Amino acid sequence: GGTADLEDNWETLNDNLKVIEKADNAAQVKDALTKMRAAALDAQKATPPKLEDKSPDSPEMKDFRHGFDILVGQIDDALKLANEGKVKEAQAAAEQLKTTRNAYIQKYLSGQCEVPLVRTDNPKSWYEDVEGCGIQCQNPLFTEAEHQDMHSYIAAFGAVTGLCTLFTLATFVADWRNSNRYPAVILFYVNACFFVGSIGWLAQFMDGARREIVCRADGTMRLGEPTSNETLSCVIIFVIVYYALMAGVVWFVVLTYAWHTSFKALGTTYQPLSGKTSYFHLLTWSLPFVLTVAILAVAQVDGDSVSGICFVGYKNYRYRAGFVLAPIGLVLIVGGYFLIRGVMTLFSIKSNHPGLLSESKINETMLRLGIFGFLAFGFVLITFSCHFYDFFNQAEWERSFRDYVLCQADCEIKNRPSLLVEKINLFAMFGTGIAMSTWVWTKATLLIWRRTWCRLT
Amino acid sequence: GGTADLEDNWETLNDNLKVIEKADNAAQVKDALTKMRAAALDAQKATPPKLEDKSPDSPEMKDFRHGFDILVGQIDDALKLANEGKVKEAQAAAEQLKTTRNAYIQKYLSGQCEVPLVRTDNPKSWYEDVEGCGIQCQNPLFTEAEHQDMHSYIAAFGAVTGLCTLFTLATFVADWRNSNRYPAVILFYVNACFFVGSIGWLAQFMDGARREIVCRADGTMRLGEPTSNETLSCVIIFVIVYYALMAGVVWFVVLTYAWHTSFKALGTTYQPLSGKTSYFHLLTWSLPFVLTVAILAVAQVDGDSVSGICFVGYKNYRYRAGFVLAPIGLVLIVGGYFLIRGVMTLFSIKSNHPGLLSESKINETMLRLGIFGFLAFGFVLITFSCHFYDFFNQAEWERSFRDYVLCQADCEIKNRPSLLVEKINLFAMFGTGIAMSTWVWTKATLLIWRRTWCRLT
Ligand SMILES: Cc1nn(-c2ccccc2)c(C)c1/C=N/N1CCN(Cc2ccccc2)CC1
Ligand SMILES: Cc1nn(-c2ccccc2)c(C)c1/C=N/N1CCN(Cc2ccccc2)CC1
Ligand SMILES: [Zn+2]
Ligand SMILES: [Zn+2]
Ligand SMILES: [Zn+2]
Repeated sequence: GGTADLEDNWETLNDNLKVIEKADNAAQVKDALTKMRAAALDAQKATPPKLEDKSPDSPEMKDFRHGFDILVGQIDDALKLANEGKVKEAQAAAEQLKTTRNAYIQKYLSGQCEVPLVRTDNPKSWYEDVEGCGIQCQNPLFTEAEHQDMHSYIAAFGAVTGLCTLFTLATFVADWRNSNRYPAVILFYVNACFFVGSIGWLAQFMDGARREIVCRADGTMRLGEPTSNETLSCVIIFVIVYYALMAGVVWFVVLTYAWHTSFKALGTTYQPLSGKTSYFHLLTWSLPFVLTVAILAVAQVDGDSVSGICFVGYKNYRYRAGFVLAPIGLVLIVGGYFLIRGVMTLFSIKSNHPGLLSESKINETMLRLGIFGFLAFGFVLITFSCHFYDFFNQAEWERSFRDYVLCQADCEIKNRPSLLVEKINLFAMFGTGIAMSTWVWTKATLLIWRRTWCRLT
Repeated sequence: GGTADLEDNWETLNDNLKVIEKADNAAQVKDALTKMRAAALDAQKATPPKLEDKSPDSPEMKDFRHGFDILVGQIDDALKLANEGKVKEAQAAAEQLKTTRNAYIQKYLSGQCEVPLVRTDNPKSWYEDVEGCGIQCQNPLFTEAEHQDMHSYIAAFGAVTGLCTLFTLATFVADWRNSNRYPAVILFYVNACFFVGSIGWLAQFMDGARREIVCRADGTMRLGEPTSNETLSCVIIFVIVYYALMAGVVWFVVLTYAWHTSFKALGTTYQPLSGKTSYFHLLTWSLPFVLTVAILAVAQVDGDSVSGICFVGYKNYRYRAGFVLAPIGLVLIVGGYFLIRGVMTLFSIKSNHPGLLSESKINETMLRLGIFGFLAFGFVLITFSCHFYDFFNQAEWERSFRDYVLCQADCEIKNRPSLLVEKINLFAMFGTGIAMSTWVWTKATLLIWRRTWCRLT
């Protein structure tokens, strides 16, 4: 529709977008934008090929038209700067139009592509035998109401864990000469991990970051990352999240180990852990590193719009068992062994030395530690179960997704993943940090912060 | 959001919209529009009250923002004219902003109103005990795909009937000295009616007319028309449609009557209808008039977005039986009587005068008439059945509509009307005209049009 066809004006915008990129003076930059503005306004007068059947006042026609409202405003912001002779930054403002261009060309000049498949020229983004279509970034199995529901749940829980574990780090360093002692300082490193994990989980809430993390440049979803031309954003969120949570679950095994061995103090001033502290840092930081490095090697980092992060085994449930179920499983056997070895010792001390737990100081932090070890084991047990549910059921959910994608070209989805199971899972993973941070919710912490403010007068 | 709240900037636009209406000079008109533009742009920066939960890039946020793109463009068209000192037409361009204002205030500053009920200050538009909400114009029981499907069906069929019956009128007047003879000229008046009916049915396809016909000024649907402040558009479409189709069904009874009585010619040059022609025009034009005048009296004209016209008994199935089922029913008993009286005569002539139907001229148009009478009776029989299905089932469809409206404040509709039954109905009502127009699809018509072009050389 209009003077020129929709595809013609879109090709005009594309050609002039590339001429700005390779332009020398403001005269040619200004020339492109003023011919681009004319094109956008003429393309706006048009009717897209699969919208002949739609009303002119329809939300589709109004949104197609709106794309050119966004584009003309952006053209004007670049046109203002090009008029200001500021070539450099005018080419930078013109680089913003590529976002609108890629989204609206995809939406309205879809071609052979029908939702959830989207128009993309990147052959690595193409789905099955379908030439030129890729699976849309936004998870087509979940509604906008459910996406927004998960985002709220993660924001609320992420922010709580974030601030709780941040305070516990602050309380520890505020009294580091005193608090940097084992087995107490284990909880500091556990809290460091959940804090770093939270930052990874809350990254999606930063203006437009969720798309930058989970979508490819072409609007298709992130798959088999690390991959060429794409940004590091996906893998950075993966590394932050996966390393931080895998390190934190190792420090949990360390906690259970420390609780079991600190029974050897016998209330007495002996330090059973003395000299063992070196291995604690070697195991907790080397073990998740080796795993992370291996995931980047196999390139099995995939993104999710509902989760908002990049993770291992989102598309391949096989890699999810080997890199999530297997470590969490193994942390439960080893951590579970030391807790059983801990209770065995407690009833052995109870028989051999009745009244040795007589009131305090050392004996008080001992049971607080054993409560934390059991409380954190319980949460690891819920995540393991949630991850297992996903693992043993993902094959059918993937077959239901193929059967829907392929049909969409009534047409509905048989089964899909459980957001309740993922929220139950998220609660346990955030709850391990919330519960672990309350290690510092002592009368002594009030003293630490009283002396901290006195020294800040 | 922004400098001022959404409601504040919308109130600013409203106040300045009224100041333009009561303005004296261009300076104050120009002053309002430039303060209106600032408001629209600031209101565009805002987030509507029930859209805090929605993404900023969401289609809702993009459409809310788009309303101000439409408004600013309209403001500029009025601002261009006000700058041109053309106060008169600037106030006329400013009058266009009332359309956008009413639609977007309704959509995004909905208040206590939840779809399908819409925000309206007109108390005559308010639904049940709900204070300030009215039932939306667009039929909430039918999807945008089904609305667009009915519109296509009516356009295709309306245009065919329209052109077929237009040609038959043209063929008749092109040879009026010859063709203005009974019983043939009855088909001309039958075709006149279907043509006028088609124009009534095709009015909805004129740029934005469908809304002007079926919606109240406040965006609620047309009900109990004729009613104060509203335009005549609804009632004009009703009168055109109802009178034209009710007159056409009376001319059908006249046809059946004429076929029965023209048996009294006996091939012979006697004109049985001679002098009876006066009553034919008295009955066919007075009878639908009396009915139309009575519908406007009881004020039972309601509009429909899926049908696109205004009609009797859309909301009250009772009035639909009395003004549609009752006349169509009665036209079937009287028209049916004369067809049975016609066949009775044919077999009486066959017995009393074997070989009187020996070949032509008068005997040829006689059977063509009896085929038309039976062919048109068949179609009246389908519409009667379709109207009856609607009548005896509308009470539950209305209870399902209340139960949905009231719930919407999952939530779905139990049962709704049948578009197949209405399309079957439409086919028969359009088909009566299509079949009736083929009266003129004779070898003789080619002669008429050959002599018409010769006289146009
Ligand atoms: C990723 C991911 N994505 N989603 C997820 C979220 C929303 C929608 C769709 C999917 C979920 C629920 C996860 C869970 N990851 N695990 C949780 C267990 N943790 C180890 C661990 C950490 C602390 C305590 C105990 C165990 C590893 C990461
Ligand atoms: C109005 C209306 N609205 N709708 C309708 C259309 C779409 C959706 C929802 C509803 C329908 C199907 C109608 C039907 N009206 N009758 C048809 C019968 N005719 C008398 C008649 C005329 C010629 C031949 C035989 C009979 C009176 C008007
Ligand atoms: Zn002992
Ligand atoms: Zn817009
Ligand atoms: Zn006889």
